[PDB]
Amino acid sequence: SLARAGKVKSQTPKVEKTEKPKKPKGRAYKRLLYTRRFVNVTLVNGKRRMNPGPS
Amino acid sequence: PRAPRTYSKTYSTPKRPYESSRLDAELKLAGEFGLKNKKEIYRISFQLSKIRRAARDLLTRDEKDPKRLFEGNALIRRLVRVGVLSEDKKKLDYVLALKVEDFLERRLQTQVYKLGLAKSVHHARVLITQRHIAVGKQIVNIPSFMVRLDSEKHIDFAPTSPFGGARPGRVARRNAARKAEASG
Amino acid sequence: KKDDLFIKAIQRVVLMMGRFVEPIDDCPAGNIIGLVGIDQFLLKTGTLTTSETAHNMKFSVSPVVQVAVEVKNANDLPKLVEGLKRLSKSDPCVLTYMSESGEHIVAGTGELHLEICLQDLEHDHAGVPLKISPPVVAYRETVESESSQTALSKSPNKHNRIYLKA
Amino acid sequence: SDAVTIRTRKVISNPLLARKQFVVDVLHPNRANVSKDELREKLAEVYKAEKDAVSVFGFRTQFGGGKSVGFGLVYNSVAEAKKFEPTYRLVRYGLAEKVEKASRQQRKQKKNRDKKIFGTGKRLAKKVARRNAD
Amino acid sequence: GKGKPRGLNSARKLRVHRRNNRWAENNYKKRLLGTAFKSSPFGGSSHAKGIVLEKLGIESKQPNSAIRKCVRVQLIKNGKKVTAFVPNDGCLNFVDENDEVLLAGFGRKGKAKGDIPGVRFKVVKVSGVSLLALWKEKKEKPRS
RNA sequence: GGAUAGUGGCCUACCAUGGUUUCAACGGGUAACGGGGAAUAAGGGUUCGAUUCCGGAGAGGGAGCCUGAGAAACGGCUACCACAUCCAAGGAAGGCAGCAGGCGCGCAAAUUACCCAAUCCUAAUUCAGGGAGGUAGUGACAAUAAAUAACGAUACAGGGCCCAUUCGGGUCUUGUAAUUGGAAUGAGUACAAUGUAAAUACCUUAACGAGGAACAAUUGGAGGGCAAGUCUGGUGCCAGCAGCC
Repeated sequence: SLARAGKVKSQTPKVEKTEKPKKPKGRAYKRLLYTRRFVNVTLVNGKRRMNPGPS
Repeated sequence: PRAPRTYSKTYSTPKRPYESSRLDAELKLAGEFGLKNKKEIYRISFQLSKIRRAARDLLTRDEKDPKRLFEGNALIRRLVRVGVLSEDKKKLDYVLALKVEDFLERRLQTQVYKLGLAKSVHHARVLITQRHIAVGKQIVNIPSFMVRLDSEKHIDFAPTSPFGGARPGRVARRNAARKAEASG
Repeated sequence: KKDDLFIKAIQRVVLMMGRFVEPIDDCPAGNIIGLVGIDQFLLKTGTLTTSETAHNMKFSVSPVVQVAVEVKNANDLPKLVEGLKRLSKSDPCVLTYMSESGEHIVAGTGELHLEICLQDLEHDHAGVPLKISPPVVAYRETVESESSQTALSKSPNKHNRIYLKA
Repeated sequence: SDAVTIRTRKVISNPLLARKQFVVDVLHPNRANVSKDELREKLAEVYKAEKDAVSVFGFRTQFGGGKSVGFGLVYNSVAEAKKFEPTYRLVRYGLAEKVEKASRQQRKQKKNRDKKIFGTGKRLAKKVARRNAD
Repeated sequence: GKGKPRGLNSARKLRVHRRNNRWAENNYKKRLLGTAFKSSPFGGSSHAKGIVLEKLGIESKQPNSAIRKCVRVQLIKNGKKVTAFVPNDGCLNFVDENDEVLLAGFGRKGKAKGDIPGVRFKVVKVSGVSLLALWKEKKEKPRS
């Protein structure tokens, strides 16, 4: 049946964007990278993880 | 009819742009010295590429050749003029040992920090793009000024800026106007 | 606000003489004239001003007959679309639109419109042979009693039973 | 207006057409720029030629302000300037008047209209006028 | 030794031998024979517009049991029957019928893209409106 | 021997049967004007080169011709061919691959604007003319640089080390804050000046010009190569994803 074009696309729920102030970009983005990756020691446990799931 | 205008790119992307061995060290460099983009730093790699190539085919031949000695003597004069090369090494070997930092700390973005007038590389950018620093007698707007080992004896604050006199400030005057209006 | 405003500059103003158009440098504050170079995109007759605000300035027998047009030649869809668009451009009172059929039904106040657009679509902007179709229709359905007998439904899952009345 | 300190550079004189060519550098702290009207006669009292006989063009402003570099030109006498200086600059100074004219197409339209007509057309004019009359 | 001659005045012998050898390239051959010009339905063109005539329900190969909802499109300059593939979900109704779509390649340079056979080209624009922008609800497709 | 301004089968009357060729002749195709060059890379090399400079061919296809030193000229003509305008029905007027602009065509390509002010050219010639040309308008073809943000003070969490007066201060720090504060210029406004044939563009600079609801930066991916989830909800060989597996 060709009528199922984007069938799941229609069945998907409706979720809207969440309010969030814009992240600084430019040299601030490079600055933001440094302050949370290398000098920061929060995630250095076994592999220097940076997007870990809820454990 | 018109004479074509010559142009040439000053940057070159590496053959492998997708690997974790280099992005981390490159992220450190941008954050440390405060560079907005990273097209500039491949430009620096391009800067090292030309001199290394110019040095590579200069040493391929023997000594005492008239063009080789001129190109060698002319070259080493440039690096000692800008300051990326020390004043006690002119053996045409150290011109091949330059690494990425040596052409990057000479940037005006770091000279003001070395003078203690910025207190940070990012605050230095807040003095550069908003014309609050005059590396010479005239104000400039270019972070990559490539000082020539003589600006430090000539560096001074911008004449039409705070800490250089001749004006109190723009928003400082605006705030004074608001205070005067509120007081009255 | 800009609704249908464009700021194209005047190309040239002329004064037509029985289709023998001659160039004109400038025109007075009156009298009818011919103008070219700024028509380009157009939907209906309007006017033209120069100032920011510049405040400025129905016919008997409405279109009645609707006739569908389908081109005989297969590779004519861009040609047909262009032909109908410039036909609407050249016709100040036509009201053609896609409707349910989607073939850009031709309207007109009388069969003389059909007669003129015959030769129009034959040897004009379209310039292609085509055939006419009976006018499109739109018939609905309804009910007028109270479901004297009950309803039922059937499926592979026979356990689904529905009992409704209309 | 704060320490204009006008100063010339590379001044050379050629009696071929009685002019003195030089490039002038002016530094004007605490001032946006200098207009042409007062810029002309400040060379009059330093060269003793005339207020309006001097001529100045260009003066590109360096980035950041406070300094302008360009070409300046003084003239021996006024009468020389009328038949030496091109008339396209006297209109800027106001010495001469810009000749009123239409765009370049009107001259082209006029030129071909006379081109397609042979002779003065004075004899052809009334002959056509009579022909249209009857 | 080692096959090819190594003579000082033998240049023309292995020059012509080179010419026959590079004749075997896939790149050398169809570049001059004009297969992309005389046999391909694009005529050396990266993109081409066409008119959709009807749709297709071609299946896939093993081990996938699915249909890609392919469509049939006719060119203008060349004029031969050509199959096209709908890129994203829900765009079949936007390429239903009588749409001046534009064809584009798959990146395979003249062979099947994936698990859907009989297809070599895809569509990205419809009547001057791109399919991806409409999929992002950025623009609208004119009905007629 | 003719013709040319010239040598020459360029042509003519006669004589001889010859000239080239596997050292690639001749013929066919060329999405073939050539070169100077461009892209790509240690080197070698491959592809492209209509396109700003030089040398060739064309003004729709040939053919013929005057003037003129210089033309087989078409913004000069003559005849045919296929288009094609005006007819007051006899006739006359034309070849945009010149500058703009239009249609058909195509994945594909801008204004029917201003000026000879510049670089020059032409003529009887300093003065006049030149869609040669320059300027402006559209323009994310390609190139260079570079905004969208920083800095202090409070609440946590830290490193060397001082008292060894208990887990008390932590004096110097580096980050997270439903924390707050001043200074700072730019984009956009432009009084004014320079600019420019007149302007429109750049810089300078009276004055207006952030507190994030603000002056809002996107294109793709997150199994492998290819760095980027064993996070949540929905579909369940269906939709689909996927250049490859």
